[PDB]
Amino acid sequence: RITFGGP
Amino acid sequence: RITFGGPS
Amino acid sequence: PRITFGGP
Amino acid sequence: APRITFGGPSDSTG
Amino acid sequence: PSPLLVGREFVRQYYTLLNQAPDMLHRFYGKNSSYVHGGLDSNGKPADAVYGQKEIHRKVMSQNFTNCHTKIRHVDAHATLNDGVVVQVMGLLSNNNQALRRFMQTFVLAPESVANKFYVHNDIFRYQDEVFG
Amino acid sequence: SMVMEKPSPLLVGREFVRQYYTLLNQAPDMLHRFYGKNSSYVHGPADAVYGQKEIHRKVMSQNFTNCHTKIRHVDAHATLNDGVVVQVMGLLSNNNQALRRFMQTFVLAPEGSVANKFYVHNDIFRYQDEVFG
Amino acid sequence: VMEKPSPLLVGREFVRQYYTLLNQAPDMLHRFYGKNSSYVHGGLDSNGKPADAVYGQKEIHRKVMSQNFTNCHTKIRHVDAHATLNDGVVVQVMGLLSNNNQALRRFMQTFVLAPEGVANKFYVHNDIFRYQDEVFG
Amino acid sequence: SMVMEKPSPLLVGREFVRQYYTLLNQAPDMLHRFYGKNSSYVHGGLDNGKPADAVYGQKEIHRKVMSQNFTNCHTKIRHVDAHATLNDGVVVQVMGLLSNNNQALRRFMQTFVLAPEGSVANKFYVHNDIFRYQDEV
Repeated sequence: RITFGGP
Repeated sequence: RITFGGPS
Repeated sequence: PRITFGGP
Repeated sequence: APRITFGGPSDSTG
Repeated sequence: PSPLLVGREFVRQYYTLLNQAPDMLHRFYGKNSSYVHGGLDSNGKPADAVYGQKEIHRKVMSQNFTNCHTKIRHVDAHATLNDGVVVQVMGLLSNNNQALRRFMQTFVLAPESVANKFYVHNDIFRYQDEVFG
Repeated sequence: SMVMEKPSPLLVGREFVRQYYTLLNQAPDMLHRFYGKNSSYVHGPADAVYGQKEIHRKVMSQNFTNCHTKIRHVDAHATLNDGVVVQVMGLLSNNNQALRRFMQTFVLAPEGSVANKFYVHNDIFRYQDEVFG
Repeated sequence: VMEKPSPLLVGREFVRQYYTLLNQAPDMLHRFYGKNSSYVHGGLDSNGKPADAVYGQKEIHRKVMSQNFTNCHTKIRHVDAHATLNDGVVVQVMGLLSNNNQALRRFMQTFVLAPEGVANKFYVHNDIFRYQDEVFG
Repeated sequence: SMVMEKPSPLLVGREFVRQYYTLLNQAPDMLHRFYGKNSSYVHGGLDNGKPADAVYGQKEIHRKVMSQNFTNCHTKIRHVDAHATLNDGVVVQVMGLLSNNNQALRRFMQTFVLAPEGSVANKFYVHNDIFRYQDEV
């Protein structure tokens, strides 16, 4: 599942 | 928008 | 005529 | 230091 | 919209509907539309296509699509004849929570009266396992 | 004299497949004759190309050599504008590589100036092995 | 329905999530960014020049909050996305954006998405957004 | 002797824009020299009216450049953003007007990813080149 969020 | 359905 | 193939 | 330049890496294949 | 965008959006909507309400799949097709979804006849030969909403609906309800899960691995779509879109699909389809089965599929989508509306003129679907296996 | 019905989609499709994969093995440098100014071709990083010239360039690029094909199944259905949509499921060996599963999608359109003459409007090829995993 | 990822699918999914978040919870946008991420969202400085980019999650949180995004509406007309360096995805966006129920304003935007380092998880390394009217106007 | 800091992303970007659009006017047949094996080029959605896929590497890009028939190419650059990105690269967003073959100036954006060429100090190549006219969308 493609997901987004900073380190 | 892009829609789908058969002709009438 | 038999089935044949080529660009117009 | 040399100035800014542009070009692809060496390719002796191409 | 590009052929690829039309093709990808169609594929997501088709396989979503096959899960949520396969009884409504017939709504994508017209009187001259073709449909096959794999299968082997009583002679072991790949099943024949059927034509038009009534027979397509009958054939879809025959599949007893239940809780189907779909993995789309490849979609390619080109502009075709009469501002249609030809779509090539490879992926996996699980029916009734059995094993995923590889498939090879072609749609021809054609302009429907409404702007950017399309209907399925042709739906060719084959499971790999019945053809190569 | 003898007059017969129009050839069926599947008779056009099976005859196409025979001629196309024979020419792929025997003279891939002549494959460009099947296409028109508006034809699309992709042998699936591959970009699609259009017209005999660009298609000839792409076909010569693939360096088809000792091409062996096993056709496992052909679907061929009437489509838009008196066309035939063809799905091929087969195995292909190029340059003595191992046979690999493929599909190929064709849209065949009437050539216009000759009865029962068709050209290839759309040609979409994909190997299975590069899609599944 | 599951789809095997590609750069183009990653980019379109990203643009959807970003502009949905901009409308629904702009105060969470900063969570897409890391310490070395760049961010600009149009603007003219007091000198009439294009506004400077800022760097890192803290400055980006300040800058987003300073923009007062209220009931943001976007019409995306173009998304393109390509693989780039280090398994990144470069994304090109054009569309219209209305803030605070004002007139739609055309924009030109570039993102660079980078692997977060969680499979198919990405963060925004670079967000370049300009309004056409402040550049061409 | 004279030691200075590494050229900034903005200096590399501005020098890149100057050389790229000059070459487009003066010798478009030489633009392919900026690209490497792994470079992607995308110039508008449609070519003869057909959807245009990205192409890769110097030869395919040279061919794509030649097919666009750049003649008497006039460029007005209105704004350049250039930021540090992944792998010591530079992401550039150009906003400007372009006239090809004496056609009217049309608004465009162009997104580039520039990467270190690897063997010569301060030398870069174009890893990604994405062009779109505004009217397109």
